[PDB]
Amino acid sequence: VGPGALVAIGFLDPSNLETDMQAGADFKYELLWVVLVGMIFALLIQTLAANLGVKTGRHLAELCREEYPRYVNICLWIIAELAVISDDIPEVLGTAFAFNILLKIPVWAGVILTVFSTLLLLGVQRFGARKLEFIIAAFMFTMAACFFGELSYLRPSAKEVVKGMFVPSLQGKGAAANAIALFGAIITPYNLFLHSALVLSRCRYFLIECSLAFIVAFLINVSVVVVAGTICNADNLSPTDSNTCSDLTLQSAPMLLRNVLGRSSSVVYAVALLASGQSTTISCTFAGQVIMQGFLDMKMKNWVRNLITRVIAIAPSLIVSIVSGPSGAGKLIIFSSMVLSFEMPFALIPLLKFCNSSKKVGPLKESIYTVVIAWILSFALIVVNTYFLVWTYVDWLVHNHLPKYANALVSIVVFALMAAYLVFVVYLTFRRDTVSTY
Amino acid sequence: QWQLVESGGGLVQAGGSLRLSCVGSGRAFSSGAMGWFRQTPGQEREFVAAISWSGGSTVYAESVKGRFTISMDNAKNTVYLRMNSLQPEDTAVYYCAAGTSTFALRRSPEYWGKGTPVTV
Ligand SMILES: CCCCCCCCCCCC(=O)OC[C@H](COP(=O)(O)OCC[N+](C)(C)C)OC(=O)CCCCCCCCCCC
Repeated sequence: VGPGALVAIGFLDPSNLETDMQAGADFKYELLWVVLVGMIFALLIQTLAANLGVKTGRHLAELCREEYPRYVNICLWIIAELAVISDDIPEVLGTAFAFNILLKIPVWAGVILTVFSTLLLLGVQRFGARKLEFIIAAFMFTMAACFFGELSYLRPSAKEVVKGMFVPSLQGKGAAANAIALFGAIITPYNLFLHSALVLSRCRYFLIECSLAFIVAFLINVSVVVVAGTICNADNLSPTDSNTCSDLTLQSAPMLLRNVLGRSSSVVYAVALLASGQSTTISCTFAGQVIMQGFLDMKMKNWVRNLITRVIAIAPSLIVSIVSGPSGAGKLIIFSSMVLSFEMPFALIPLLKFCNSSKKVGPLKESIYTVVIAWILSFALIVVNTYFLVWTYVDWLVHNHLPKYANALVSIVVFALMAAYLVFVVYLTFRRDTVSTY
Repeated sequence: QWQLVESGGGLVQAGGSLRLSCVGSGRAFSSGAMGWFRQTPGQEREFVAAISWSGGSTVYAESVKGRFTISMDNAKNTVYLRMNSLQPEDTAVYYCAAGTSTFALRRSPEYWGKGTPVTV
């Protein structure tokens, strides 16, 4: 008898595994706080979304379309579609890596096989409903057992872990990139559009269960970060271990669990990865359907939407795998998480605005403290994103670009795009678009 | 041009206090980590120190800790290593190195340097 949840499954995508492995292998227990803040954020926002439904009976998508003009709503839909595609790129890459580990076929073979097997997975999901729940619970239990055993064998320094987890510090540009990647992979803005739908059907105990699921997911994520950080860094390593830790794709993870599985970790880890990727795709299909059916009301079959998303995701993932090997796929997973974090504000600002706005939410209002905390966190996230973007662009421009004829054009284009992004965020933030009500 | 150029060290007697400066240009190194490595006449390269852009991240080598103070000037994009209480065991060629974080530089430095000999 286990009252499991699907939120932790969405928090254990291959994107989360890749971002956690990178954070642990590049900054030891330095970005643990991002996992603590992100989760604390990711839960809080979700709560608001759920509460919105209970107070309105309509998804965030319907309200966003109703209270905004045609062009703003179209741009929001484009942002949501980009968010779903960026989420679905890691699933394809995760499953391709699982196939590479298991059947010893190249990564592009994995991506092609995942495109072929999306239909079979959809059919299986249609056939069984509790079997999927048991599969996700068993996968979560396997990941928890494997990583907790690995952690116990490792025995890291508790003082250093606490100092890294409760003392935020983005010590370096690379740390900023990995912190943004972790925020993207944990916050996952598109899920808001999905989560509201989960309450369209019709809570201290429900909140307690959600908090338990989130605590399990956060414990697993912290365990992955700590295990990667301790094993990759340690004090003395074999040259092979250092070379594997340098890149550390999603297919070199088996090196992590070798202590607690004994050279048999390849099969178990590949199975865990494949199950996690497939389950994340299953969950995100509903989110894509809800986005499509809310932002424009254009009804689309779930299987058709899933096929379109998987093809659009395979295009770039397959191109990257062909041009670059597993390291390229890892870079693409991190980039997809970064894009998710970057475009989270567009799907988060309307939620907070509608929660505050008494007109749309009616007499019922969310707790002022939670709304203020969410607003402050969202503003901090936007500022960190903009600072990292300006940082990387400036460093590229100052000395990394040789030509000068196109330097002015590139600078103008980048400044125009950044100004448009900031102007859109400011329009959505310090401006009221309220021409409706409950 | 893009390069890293260690400068200093020379030769000292003991408690050398030698203050080695690594200057990097052409790739904007002072955003991840800018650390050092050492290699004795016959041996493999070893970690000596590192520092991140934030300023407090210095991770040292258990062989030498509390004697080397590493500071980073971001604006000039330079990494300074102060060696105090020097000893014969530290005789070696020192290589500046730059990475993507103060721990990745611990293992695989993206960019290396020619290095300078420090003899006691
Ligand atoms: C929304 C406004 C966006 C407008 C675009 C402005 C940013 C342009 C940055 C130039 C990148 C560059 O020049 O490359 C610099 C870095 C280098 O990284 P590296 O790992 O060291 O690879 C190079 C390895 N070397 C060193 C050996 C050569 O690239 C990156 O780290 C990835 C940048 C991700 C930025 C997020 C992109 C998503 C933007 C869209 C969000 C909606």
